[PDB]
Formats: sequence, structure tokens, C-alpha cells
Amino acid sequence: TQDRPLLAVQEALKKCFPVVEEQQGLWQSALRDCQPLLSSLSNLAEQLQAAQNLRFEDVPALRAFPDLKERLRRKQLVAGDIVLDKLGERLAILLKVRDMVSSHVERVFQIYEQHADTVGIDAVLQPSAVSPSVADMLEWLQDIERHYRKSYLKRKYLLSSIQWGDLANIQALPKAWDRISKDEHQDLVQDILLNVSFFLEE
Amino acid sequence: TQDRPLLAVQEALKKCFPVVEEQQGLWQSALRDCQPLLSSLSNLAEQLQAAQNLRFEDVPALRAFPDLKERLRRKQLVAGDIVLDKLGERLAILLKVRDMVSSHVERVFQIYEQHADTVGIDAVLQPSAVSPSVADMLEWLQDIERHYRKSYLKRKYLLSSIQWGDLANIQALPKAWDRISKDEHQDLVQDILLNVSFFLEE
Amino acid sequence: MVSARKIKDNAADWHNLILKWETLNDAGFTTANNIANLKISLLNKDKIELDSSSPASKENEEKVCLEYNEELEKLCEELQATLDGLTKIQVKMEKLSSTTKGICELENYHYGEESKRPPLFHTWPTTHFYEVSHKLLEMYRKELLLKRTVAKELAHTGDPDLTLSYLSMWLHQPYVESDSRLHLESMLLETGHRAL
Amino acid sequence: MVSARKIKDNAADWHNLILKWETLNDAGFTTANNIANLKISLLNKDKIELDSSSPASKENEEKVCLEYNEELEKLCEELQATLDGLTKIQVKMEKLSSTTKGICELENYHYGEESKRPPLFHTWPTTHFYEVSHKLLEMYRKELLLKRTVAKELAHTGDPDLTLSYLSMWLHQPYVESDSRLHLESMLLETGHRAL
Repeated sequence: TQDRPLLAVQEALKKCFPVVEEQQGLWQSALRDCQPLLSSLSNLAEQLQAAQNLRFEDVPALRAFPDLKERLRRKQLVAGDIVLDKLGERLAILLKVRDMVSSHVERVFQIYEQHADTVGIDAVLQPSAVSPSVADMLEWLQDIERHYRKSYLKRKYLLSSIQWGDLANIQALPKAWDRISKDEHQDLVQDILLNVSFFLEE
Repeated sequence: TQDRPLLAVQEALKKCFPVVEEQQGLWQSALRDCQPLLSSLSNLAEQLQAAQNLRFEDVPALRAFPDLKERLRRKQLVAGDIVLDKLGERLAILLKVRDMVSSHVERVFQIYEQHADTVGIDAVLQPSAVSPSVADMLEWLQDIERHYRKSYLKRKYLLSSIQWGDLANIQALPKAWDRISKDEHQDLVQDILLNVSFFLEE
Repeated sequence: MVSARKIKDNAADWHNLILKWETLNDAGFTTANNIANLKISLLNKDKIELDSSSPASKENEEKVCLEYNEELEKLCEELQATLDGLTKIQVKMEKLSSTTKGICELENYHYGEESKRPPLFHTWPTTHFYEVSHKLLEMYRKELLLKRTVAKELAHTGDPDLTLSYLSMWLHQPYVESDSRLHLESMLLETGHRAL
Repeated sequence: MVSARKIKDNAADWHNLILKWETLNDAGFTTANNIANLKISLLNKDKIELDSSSPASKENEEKVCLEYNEELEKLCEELQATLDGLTKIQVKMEKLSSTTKGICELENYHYGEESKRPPLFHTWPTTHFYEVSHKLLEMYRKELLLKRTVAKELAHTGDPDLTLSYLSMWLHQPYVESDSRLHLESMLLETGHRAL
């Protein structure tokens, strides 16, 4: 009644793009949680920096309690590791989003490679009136799989560079973090899910 | 080696993106020439079909006009092969643009592989204030090499529909031709050249 | 030498008149295409009158038919102006073939009856300039007479496949063979116009 | 034109699914009627058991109670299989109402908001094809939910007058109004299936 080996691929794509929509919801909800956390990191960086600049100076009024610099710094560093532990939780969310898309798309590609020689090179390239061609369907999932892995690299490397000291770098964290998004293609996954939004509801 | 083993890669990129800028100008100047060529193919298809339908006609005005039905058909096919030959010239332009970028990017990536173990994983990922990171510079050239090669395949296969001779199929050539463009990443080569516009003038 | 310069002069005018013919034919094809769109728009309006068959489309039938008539006669006068333009070219073309026609009539006579033929340029005898001037003339004489018939019948017809074929004959002109551009070069290279 | 073929296609699929509903309703009424006769046959045998001698235990009562139950569970799966069949049809009904719904979604934009909507066939706008697809959907959506309730309560009930009314609602189907047969013809005569 219909082409059988194409239904297995069409159902694989009908089940894959709704997963990408869920993963993008957690991916975006995690990057939003990193906006105020890195802002408070830059704040604690300024406090630690100003305190370190005036840790060798001797203001006469604060000389009454010379054990003040040690207590103030410890309290600042405690609030710093609290922000770092919560930021690590958000990296775990971005890691989960990356692992889900990088594995489900590979499973959809296994279904495609099962019928790669049987569907025919002509049936894949042919598009519909509202559904893009099956070739564009798979290549767009590869571009989404690249976008999440290429961004997760920048998110993880930048959030591991803060541990390497550098009091000035952790003060400019939101400046380079917001650069990661603007330098990449932020409006890419939302456009692929838009062109295939007609293919999902049959 | 140089005082900085990465300078050989930055010099390769400073010479590669201006070349991609030239190739995109020829790539687009050829696609614009294909809009009226496919329109004239659909136009001659409508004329050829209507003229062939009227082989049984007996027009009183057709009196004293010898070989008019015969010559018109030959004359339509001559003007058709002229449009086909011009479309073949435009495919040669799109293929040359593809072979240029696919060769310059491969040469830039060979220069990178010479110093991959000597430049350091930190120098590549590190961006500047106005120039993106050298890693994104190479990865964007990988996306451009994909855009030209993945489009050239669709451009040639869709323009192979002329082999069917179907007057209805070649009448919808400009309808499906504009679909290839809008479905691709139209604002990609011009957008990558925008982020690197600060790196070139250094 | 004066007959030789007039052969080169006619050879130049033959090229200019061909360009004037194809240029006026382009403006004529725009007028004819507008005539076709006027016939199609009237048929489209006839279906709209049958859809909105209220007692207001039978009145708009008179309004549209008058705008159709005024624009049809305007396009018929515009197309007839293109016919007259191509006719002035054809008159000059008959004048180029008749002017050449006199040259060899007295050229073979000046030296008795077949004694020796002096080449007007390097190779082409004066007779060969006739075989080009006559074929080029007869091609556009047929083409002009056809374009007249297409202009008259295009406004009268209503058949879509006939309208397309009417516009088809006008765009690419049939009676002018494709080899006409080569025969012109074979004469322009001879007379000295085309660069050696 | 594409909207015209898909509307004609929906008009055919709307008719085909209705025929599948009435056919499954006959097989479902046979299964349900067998359940009703099974409830009555057990009551009739219970009256025969009361007319039996006092020196008799449940010898055949244990055999009949197991075979009666096993046949009841078999008939419950048979009737539920008819319910699932009608549900798959109703899902396709929703797929026909959303497909038609999308046809008019692109029809309302093609003609702005200030021009009349040209009829897709002879006398039917694209919007009217939705109002029929939506009402037809609402009718069988209600009918499906009722057939579920009647199927569940038929096996559970023991009231005779309630069992009779259960079969009456499955038989005639109340929610399917009599005007469903006329609206179906108004679709097929328009799309070109039935001769006007």
C-alpha cells in the first residue's frame, strides 16, 4: 500500500525532532541559570580583587582587628564555591542535553543506514509540499548535533578556565560567556524545528 | 619555526576568507543568471506543448504559410538548446566555486596539521577582542565547504530533470529551484565573513 | 569603385536594419504579450461575472468591455505602429536589394557579355552579393507578412493554445533562418567591415 | 487547485469512514445482542434450577458458571475489538478535520481579508468544507464515547429494561443525527463525485 522502508525512517524523524525540542528546553533553561551565577562570580571577583589590593595597605581604623582580612576572605570564598557547585549542576544539564541528541540522532542514523541501499537515491532528495527532503531532514539533525557539541565544548572549557586562577578572567566571565552564544548560531535549532513543524503532524 | 607557530595558521586564514568572499560573488552572480534561464525553459515548454497540440488545426490565417508548423518546432528546440548550454555554463561556474573553496580550505587545514602538536590546545580555542578563536575560524571554513558541496549536488540533480522532457516538470523548474536556495543557509557565507571582518584587517 | 563602395555601404545598412528589426520586434512582443494578458484577464473576469452573478456584474460586463475595447484598440494601434516600423525597415531592405540589383546589371554589361569578372573586393563577385541580398530580403518579406497576420488574428482569437503559438512566432521569428547571422558575417568580412 | 484536490479527497475519505462505522456497528450490535441473550439465558436456567429437586447440589451450576463466564469475557473482548476499530476511524476523522482546517488556513490568506472567497467547486467556499468536517467530527466523537459507556455497562448490568435500552442506543446511534446523510451528499455532489 505504501513504501515500507521509508516509514521506518519517517517514524524515526517524527520521534527525533520532538526530542530535540525537549532538549532545547533544558539547554536554554540551563544557560539562563548561568547568567546570574556568572554575574555573582564577577561580583565576588571584584570583592576579592579589591580586598587583595588593600590587603597589604594599612588603614588605621581597621588596624584594631588585624584578623579581619582572613575572616572576610574565607566568607567570600565560601560563597564562591557555592556558585561554582551550582554552575557545575548546570553543566551537567548541558552535558545531558548533548548526550541525548548525540545518541538519539545516531540511532535514527542507524535506521537510515538499514535502508540506505533500499530506499533509493531518488526518494531521499525528493521534497514534499510542506515537508523538506529526507536528505535535508538528516543533515539538519547533524547540524543540530554539531551545534550542541560545539557549544558544550565552549561552555565546559570556559567554565574550567575559571579554576586556573586569573582574578581578572573570572571578573570578565559574563562578557566572554555571552560571546559564546553570539559567536555561534543561536537561532539555528529553532529554525530547523520550524521547517519540519509541518512534517510532524503527518 | 616562527616566534609563534600559530602565525602560519593566522596567515592562512587571512588569505582564505578573502578568497571565499570572491567565490561567493561568482556563486551568486551565476544563480541570478539561472532565474530567467529556467523561466525561459518553462516558457518554451508551454509554447512547445501548445504548438504540438495544434498539429491537427486548420487555421484560415495559416494559408500561404509553408513549413510554418515545421519551422516553429525546430526554432523552439534551437532556442531551447541555447538556454540549456547557458545553464551548463552556470553549472561550470558553481562547480569551479566549489573546487576553489574545497581546495583552499584543505590547504589551510594542512598548515594547521603541521603545528597541531606545537601551537597548543589553549592558543587555538582562545579568542581575541575582535577576532574569533582560531578553532572557530577553521570550523566555519568547514561549514562553508559543506554549504557549497551540499548545494552543488542538489543544483545538478534538480537540473537533471530536463532529461525527462516532461513539459509539466520543466514548467515547475523555477518553483523548485528557488526552494533549494531558501532551504539552504542563505545567510551563512555573508554572516561568517562578517565575524571575521575584524580579523582580516589586522 | 562607386558601385564597390555602395556594395560595402549596403552591407553595413543590412546589419543596421537587422538590429532595428529585432529591436522593434522586442517592443512589439511586449505589446502582444499585453494583448494576451488582456484576453486572459477578460476571460478571468467572465468567470467572475458568472460567480458574482448578482445584478451588478452584468453592468460591470459593460464597464469591463469598454475598458477592454479602449485598451484593445490602443494596443492594436501600438502593435500596428510596430508593424509600420518593421515595414519601413522592409522598405529599406527592398531598397538595399534593389540598389545592389542595379550594380551587377551594369557591371557585367560594362565589359561586353562575359569577358572577365573583376572582383569587387578580394574574392566575392558582384553576383554573390545578390544571393545574400535576395535571400535576406525574401526572409523578412515573409516574416513581415506573417507578423501582420499574427497581429490581426491575436485580438480575434480566444483559444489559449493558439494565443501561445501566436506569441511564439512573434518572439523567435521563423522565416529568418538561423544561418542568416552567418551569411551576414560572410559578407561583412568580405566588404571590409568586420575586423581582419 | 491543490486545495481542490485535497478537499475532494477529504470528501471521499469522509464517506468511506462512515461506511466502516455502520458496518462495525452491525458486528458490534451482534456481539452486544449475544451478551443480552446470554444474560437472559442464564436467568431462564436459574428459574429451571429453582424448579429442580431439593436433593440436588450444584452439579451443573459449577460447569455452567465457568462456561458462562468464559464466554462473557470472550464477548467482552469481541465488543472491545469493535470499539477499538471505531476509535481508529474516529482518529482518521480528526485527521480529516485538521487537514480540511489547514486548507482554509491558507485559503483565507490567498485572498486577503477584503475580497470574497471564490468557491473551490461550483457553489461551496473553502470555509464551508470545514464547518461540515467539524460537525461530522463532533457527532461521531460523541457517539464513540457513548459506545464505550454502553459496552462497559452492558456486561455489568442485570436490569432487563436497562439492557434493552443499551441495545437500542448502539443500534440506532443517537448522537448521529439523521442530517448526516444529507450533508455527506452535499459534499460529494459539490466535489464532483456524484453527478450534479
